[PDB]
Amino acid sequence: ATEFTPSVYSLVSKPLPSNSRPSATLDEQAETEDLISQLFDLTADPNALVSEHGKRYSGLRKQEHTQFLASSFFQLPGKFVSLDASRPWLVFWTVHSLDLLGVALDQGTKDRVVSTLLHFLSPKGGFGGGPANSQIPHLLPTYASVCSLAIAGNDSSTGGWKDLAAARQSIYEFFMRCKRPDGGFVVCEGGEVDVRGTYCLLVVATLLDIITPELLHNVDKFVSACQTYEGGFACASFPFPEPSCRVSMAEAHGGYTSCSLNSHFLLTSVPLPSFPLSIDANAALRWTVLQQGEPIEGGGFRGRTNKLVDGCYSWWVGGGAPVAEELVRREKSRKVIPPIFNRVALQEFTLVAAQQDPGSTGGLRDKPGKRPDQYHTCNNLSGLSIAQHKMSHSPSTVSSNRLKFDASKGLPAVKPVAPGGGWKNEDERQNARREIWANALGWIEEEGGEIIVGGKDNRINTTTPVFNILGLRLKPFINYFYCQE
Amino acid sequence: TYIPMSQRRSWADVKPIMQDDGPNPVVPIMYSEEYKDAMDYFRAIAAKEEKSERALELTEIIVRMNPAHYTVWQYRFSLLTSLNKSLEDELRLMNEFAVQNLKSYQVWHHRLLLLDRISPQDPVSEIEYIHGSLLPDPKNYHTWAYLHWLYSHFSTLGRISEAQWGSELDWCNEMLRVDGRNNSAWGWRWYLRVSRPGAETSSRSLQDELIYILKSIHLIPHNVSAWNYLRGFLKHFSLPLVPILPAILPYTAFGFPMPSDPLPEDTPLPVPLALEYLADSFIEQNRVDDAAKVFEKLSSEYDQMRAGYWEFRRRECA
Ligand SMILES: CCCC[C@H]1CN(c2cccc(Cl)c2)C(=O)CN1Cc1cncn1Cc1ccc(Br)cc1
Ligand SMILES: CC(C)=CCC/C(C)=C\CC/C(C)=C\COP(=O)(O)OP(=O)(O)O
Ligand SMILES: O=S(=O)(O)C[C@H](O)CNC1CCCCC1
Ligand SMILES: O=S(=O)(O)C[C@H](O)CNC1CCCCC1
Ligand SMILES: O=S(=O)(O)C[C@H](O)CNC1CCCCC1
Ligand SMILES: [Zn+2]
Repeated sequence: ATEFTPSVYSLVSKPLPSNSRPSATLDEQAETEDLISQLFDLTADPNALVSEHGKRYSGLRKQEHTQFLASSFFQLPGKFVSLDASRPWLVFWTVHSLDLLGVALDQGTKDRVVSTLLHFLSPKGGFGGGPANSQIPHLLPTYASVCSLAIAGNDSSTGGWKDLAAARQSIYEFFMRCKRPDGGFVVCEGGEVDVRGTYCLLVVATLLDIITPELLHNVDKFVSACQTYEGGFACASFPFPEPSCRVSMAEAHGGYTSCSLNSHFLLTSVPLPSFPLSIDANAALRWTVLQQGEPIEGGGFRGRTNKLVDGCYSWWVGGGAPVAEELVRREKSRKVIPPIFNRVALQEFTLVAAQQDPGSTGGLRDKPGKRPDQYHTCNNLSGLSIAQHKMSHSPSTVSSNRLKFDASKGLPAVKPVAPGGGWKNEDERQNARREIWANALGWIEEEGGEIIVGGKDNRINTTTPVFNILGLRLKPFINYFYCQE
Repeated sequence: TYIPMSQRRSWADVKPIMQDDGPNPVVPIMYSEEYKDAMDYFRAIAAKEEKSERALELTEIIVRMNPAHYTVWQYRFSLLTSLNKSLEDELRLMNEFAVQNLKSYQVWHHRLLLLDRISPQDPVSEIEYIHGSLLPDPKNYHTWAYLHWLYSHFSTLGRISEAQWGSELDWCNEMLRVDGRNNSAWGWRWYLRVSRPGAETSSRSLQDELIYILKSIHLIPHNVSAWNYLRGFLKHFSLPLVPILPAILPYTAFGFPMPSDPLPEDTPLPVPLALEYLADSFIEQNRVDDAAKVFEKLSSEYDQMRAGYWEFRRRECA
C-alpha cells in the first residue's frame, strides 16, 4: 500500500531553490526547512524495525496528549481569555481528540459537558461562544456545540439530545435570520460572511433535519464562486447587482477550501432541480495535492501557496482530499488505485514534527518552536486519522441506506418563515430526508487500505470526512433526529 | 491599585449580573478581577438594553482585554449608530487598535461596518491605510480580503475612478517587485486584471498579461505562484498551451519572453510544474502516450511526494 507513498527518510531532502532571487518568503521558508529537517535528523525513522540508539523515538505519545487535554476539565489560565468567546471549540477540540485517542470519559464528566453546553443555548435559537446570558448565538459555536453533544451526549432525559430536538425550530429560525439573498450567511447578528458559516450551518442543518428549499437558495452559488484560479477556495464571493456575477474575494486557502468542499458535498445530497451549482473538482484536487510539502519540510501540508507547512492543515487540506477525490470520481463517471496524497509522509510529519517534545506538557502543535494547543491537537489528530484510514464515499452503502430508511418516522417538520419556503409536498420532503440521511452515512473505511506508520500502537480511531466526528458518534446522533433505528 | 466598579459613583445605580454557566462548568477560564468586573456590568447593561456613553466606554475596555469578543463588538456598533457617534473618530480608535496589536475577525469586520455606514464619496484614504498596514504582515489574509471588499463594494456604487484602478495596479506591481512569491499579491492582480467586472478583455491586454507572467517565471522559475497564475490564465481565457511551449521547454531538461542564455544560478532542472505544462501540452496535441511518459517521470523521479497523484494522472491517459 506504500508503493506511491514514499517515506521522507527515503527521499533526498533539498531546499527550495532560490534562483538567485532573495525575498522575505524565501527567508522564512529556508528557516523553517532547517527547523523541520533538524528534528527529523534527530528522530529515528518510524519505519525502522529496531529503534536506533541515540535518536528520539517518534511513537504517538497518547498518554501525554491525554494529560495535556485533561486541564480542560479543571481550569484554564488567564491567558485563555482570548478564547472566552470560543469555549464550545475548547470542548470540541477536547472531546473529539479524546475520541480519536481512544480515551473514554465517565458519565459524570459527560453530564458536565452536556450541561455546560446547554447553558450556551439561547431560547431564541443557536449556541453562543459562552453562557446565553452573556453571549449571542453564533454559527461557529453552534457547530462545535452540536458536534460536542454528539460526542458526549445520549438520548436520555439528561443526555442533551432531547433539548436539541426541542430547539430545532428556533435554531432553524436563527439560520434564516443569518441568510442573505445572495446565498451567504452572517455568522451572527452583525457578523462576517464567509464559507466557515456556510459549512457550520449546513452540517448542523443536515444532522438535525431542518433543511428547507428557502434555507438553501443561492447557497450553492455563493460557495461555487469562492473557487479561485488556483483551484482552491477563498473565504467568500462578492455579488455584483439576482446578481450579475460573483467574484472570489481572496486567496485559495486550506481552511476555506475545506469548508467549501464540505459545503458543496453536503449540498449534492439535496434533491433540488439543477442544484448544487457545479465546481471545478479537478482543479480542487490539483490544488489540494500541491499543498503537501517536500521531504525537507516533513511532508506536512501548507494552507496556501508560498506559505509555511502547518500541522493543523493535515485536517483542513488532507481531510478535504477524500471529498475532492469523490467529486472527481463522480464527474468522470458522469461523462462515461493509488492514494492521492502521500499518506505516509503526512503521518511522519505528525509523529516527528507535530508532537510536543517528549517528557514535557504533551499535545500537538503547528511546527517545532510553537507551543502546542488544543486546536492543533485536534486537527493534527484528525488529519492523522485521514492519513491512516482510507476513506471513501460508497455508492453501494448509500444505496443500502436508502433501502433501510423509514420515511414514516421523524420529528415535526419545521415551519418555514416564508409561505412558499418549505417543500412542495410530503413525497418531496421525505425524498429529501432520505437522500440527506443516506448520503450523510455514506462514508466508509476501505477494508485493507489501512496504513499505520510506525506500528499499530500509533493507530487512532477513524474520523468521518465532512463532519469530523467518529462514525460511531455520527450514526446514533443523526438517527436520533431522523427517528431511525 | 484597581478600583472596583461597585466603588464608582458613575455605576452606583447598576446591579451587576453574574455569568451563568452552571455550578461546575467544563473549560472554565480564570478571569482577572478587571475582566470579570467589566463583564458583570456589561451583562447588566445589555440586560437593561442601555445605550449610553458609559456603555460605550465599557465596550472599549472589554475589547481591549479580549479583541475576539464578538458579542461586545455587536453591542458596540449598536451603540455607535444609536447615539449617532462620530464614525470617523471610531476609525481613529481602530487605527490605534492595530498599532497596539489588538486584532481579530471582529476588529476587521467592525472596520468594514464603519466604511459601509460612512459610505464615503471617495474611499482613497482607507485604501491608502490598508496599503500601509501591510508593513508588519504583507500576507495578512483578513487585510487582503478587506481590500477586495472595499474595491468591490465602492465600485458597485460607481466611486472607483479609472485613475484609482490604475494606481492600484501600480501598487500591486510594486508589491510583486519586492517579493514575487507573495501569492496574495498575485491573487490581487487577478482581481485587478481578470475577475473584476470592469476589467478590459482585448487582444493587447491578453498579450500584456502573458508578457508579465512569462517574465515573472523567467525571474523566479521555481515560483509556484507564477506557474499557477499562468495555468489559470490560459484556462480562464481558453488559450492553447502549445504556442507558449518554446518559453517553457528550457525548464523541462515567437514574440513572447524567453529564459536567459544560461539560466539563473540555483535553478536545478527540471522544474516539476514545467513538466506538468509539457504533459498537458501533450494532451492538447492528443498525444496521450507522451503525456503518460511525463507523468510517469514526475511520479517516479521529479515530484515523488505526489507520486500517487501523478500516477493517477498517468493512468487517465492509458
Ligand atoms: C488555541 C489557539 C489556536 C489559534 C488558531 C485557531 N483559531 C480559532 C479560534 C476560535 C475558533 C476557531 Cl474554529 C479557531 C484562531 O483564531 C487562530 N488560529 C491561529 C492558527 C493556527 N494555525 C492556523 N491558524 C490560522 C487560523 C485562523 C482562523 C481560524 Br477560524 C483558524 C485558523
Ligand atoms: C470551520 C472552520 C472554523 C474553519 C476555519 C478556517 C481556517 C482553518 C483558516 C482560516 C485562516 C485565515 C483566515 C487566515 C490564515 O491565517 P495565518 O496567516 O496565520 O495562517 P497561514 O499562514 O498558514 O495561512
Ligand atoms: O509517552 S506516553 O505514551 O504518552 C506515556 C509516557 O511514556 C509515560 N512513561 C512512563 C515513564 C515511567 C514508567 C511508566 C511509563
Ligand atoms: O431569551 S433570549 O432573548 O433568547 C437571550 C437573552 O436575551 C440573553 N441575551 C444575552 C443578554 C446579555 C448580552 C448577550 C446576550
Ligand atoms: O503491532 S505491531 O505494529 O506489529 C508492533 C507494535 O505495535 C510496536 N509497538 C511498540 C512496542 C514497544 C513499545 C513501543 C511501541
Ligand atoms: Zn495551524
